[PDB]
Amino acid sequence: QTNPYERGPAPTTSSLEASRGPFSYQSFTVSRPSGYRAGTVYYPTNAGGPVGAIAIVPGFTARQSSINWWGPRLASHGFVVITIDTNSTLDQPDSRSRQQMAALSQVATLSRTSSSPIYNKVDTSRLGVMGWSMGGGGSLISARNNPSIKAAAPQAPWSASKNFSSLTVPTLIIACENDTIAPVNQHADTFYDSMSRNPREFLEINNGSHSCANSGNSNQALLGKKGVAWMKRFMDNDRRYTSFACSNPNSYNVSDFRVAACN
Repeated sequence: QTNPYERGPAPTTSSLEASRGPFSYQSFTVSRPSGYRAGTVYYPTNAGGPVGAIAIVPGFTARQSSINWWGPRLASHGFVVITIDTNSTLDQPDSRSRQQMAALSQVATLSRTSSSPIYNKVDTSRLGVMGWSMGGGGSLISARNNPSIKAAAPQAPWSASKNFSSLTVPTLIIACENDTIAPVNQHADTFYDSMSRNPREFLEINNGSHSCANSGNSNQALLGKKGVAWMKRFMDNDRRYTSFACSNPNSYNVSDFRVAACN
């Protein structure tokens, strides 16, 4: 069979490194956020069918601005994205996971609400999780707790829980070589090395500080290509993105690349 989740034309290096995919996007603020503080929903106006939904959580003391470049980037390729603010900026990773799932729950209900810009735009069975630092650990925790999640792509993850051996959710860990907040060999390395049952990839930005994948970063061409490709391959089962998702980028801006069980 045709894969009914395929959206957009065949990807290219340049179409993926571009700021924007083939779809127009708009956004709205969530009026009455349920179980988190605030949310901006990015969506394609014209994806040619329902698309999956991704919730993205900031790090400790941070807000939507740290992680919201992902909103337009992913929405323009055919995803509905919610970037959230947490109940408290001091929330820890387990709390962030709960709020991440709550945000996905509300994206889903809004997609079933006739009032909403995203009415009928979402396949609420196809969800992804992303986030920075403690929001990244929350994404791992979400994936651990809920194996039906299709994909995880946290960045510079921080988590006091170290054991993700149970993960079957395809996970791309974005890491920052010189991270002094969520040091790679105490966080990202440990998380990755615990995994064995899931498609997975480790993409570490050369000399990256803790904020190496945040809004305004100097590696959007590479990071955006990889994040979109991962979400396409695993959220849409879209085999046109296997090579993009699974390949070594062979970039000098990558200090360490690892991959396993990726086709």
